[PDB]
Amino acid sequence: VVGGTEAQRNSWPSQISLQYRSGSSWAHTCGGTLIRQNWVMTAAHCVDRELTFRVVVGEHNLNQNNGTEQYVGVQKIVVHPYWNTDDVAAGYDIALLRLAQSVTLNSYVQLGVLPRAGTILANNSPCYITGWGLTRTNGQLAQTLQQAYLPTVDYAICSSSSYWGSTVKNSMVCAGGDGVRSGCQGDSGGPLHCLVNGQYAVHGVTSFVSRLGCNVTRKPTVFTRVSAYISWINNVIASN
Ligand SMILES: *C(=O)[C@@H](CC)[C@@H](CNS(=O)(=O)c1ccc([N+](=O)[O-])cc1)C(=O)O
Ligand SMILES: [Ca+2]
Repeated sequence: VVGGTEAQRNSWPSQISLQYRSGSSWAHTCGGTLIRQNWVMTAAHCVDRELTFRVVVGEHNLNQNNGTEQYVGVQKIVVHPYWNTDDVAAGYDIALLRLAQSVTLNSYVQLGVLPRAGTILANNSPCYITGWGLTRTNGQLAQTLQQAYLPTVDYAICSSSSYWGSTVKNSMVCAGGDGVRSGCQGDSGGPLHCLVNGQYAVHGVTSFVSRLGCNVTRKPTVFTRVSAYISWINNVIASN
């Protein structure tokens, strides 16, 4: 997250860290949202590489023991069947991870609330992106979980020529684009939390930023619109 602030430890209990085995250790690669005690929602592009993955729930500082983490392997990966790694702009950037063990819920570990199917937010709706992604374009991951206020940019504006044009689809949510705050590499897969009727709900799965940089004016961070995939998500969890 560029232009973020450190999140309080219990603000976003559904945020997870998706990591891959790196020799003797594990490295953060993407965020995710815990949606069942044994299921995580993340971006399909986060699991394009054939790596060994684990999920960390109750994480706050990637480089220190927080005394709250639970570590679980990934037992199954279900990517949306229409995902294509060479066309992120086509959409379908979503995947569900079945965990090897069910995690235990507490103030640091909770299920993310998902919007009702079809819900579309009005332009400029209040949302926060969270994650450990780079803190600057071409920078380094954050140590502590970061959050940034990114108001939505509706489809008509976001798909306009000076913003993202045809690259943005109605199955995506755009948020931010102020040139200061944004998602960045490593935030992909995590949640976009938006306040609707007094409750934060995960409306987006972080998907992409401009190739020009993370925080680019009129290139808001782009997320898979969760409310477009409620049936798909329920079908996968019921069939697995
Ligand atoms: C996500 O982090 C976005 C920026 C919000 C970037 C791409 N995702 S990534 O850099 O985390 C990533 C993760 C995993 C793979 N892979 O497994 O192939 C690839 C990229 C972005 O849009 O640059
Ligand atoms: Ca930690």
